Amino acid sequence: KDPNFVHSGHGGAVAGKKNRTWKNLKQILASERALPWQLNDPNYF
DNA sequence: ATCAATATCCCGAGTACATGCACAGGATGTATATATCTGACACGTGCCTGGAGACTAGGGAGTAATCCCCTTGGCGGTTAAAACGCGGGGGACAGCGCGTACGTGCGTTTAAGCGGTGCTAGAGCTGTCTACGACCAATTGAGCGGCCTCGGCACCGG
Repeated sequence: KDPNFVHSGHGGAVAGKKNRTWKNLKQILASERALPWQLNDPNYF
């Protein structure tokens, strides 16, 4: 009745006390900024 | 130096809502054991508070003259009090509903720990240099003086 019954978490807050859904968008962009983007490389910034 | 007219207190009776006690229970006070650092105790230290001396003089203690504010007494005008009647709004009972407190679930946010390092503090002697003492020349103001003009009374004229 469902595609899968063995669905696994992708970094939720079941263990810790962080946000249950996912990281905040500001945090997502802050983490993505750490990538060694090239000088002419496109990004979300 | 008393008697009427009120007002108040005392006592008795019908009455009722709030005090005081028992019940079920639940959640906070208690007993036991562990970790640990805050504060008692000792030590030296050196800042500074307490004691006395002598000299200067600003300030206080004592006296005398006196004009002024304080206080008592007296009187006129009136603003409030006491009590009457008139009039309105405070006061005593039922129906809604929207606020306030629990209950439940979530995540953002401060505490804690550990290096890192400019950063506020203290004594250093630093040097300027405003600001406290002393002297001196500006205006402001009141207490006086000189002189002139006006007005009332005594003397002579008709």
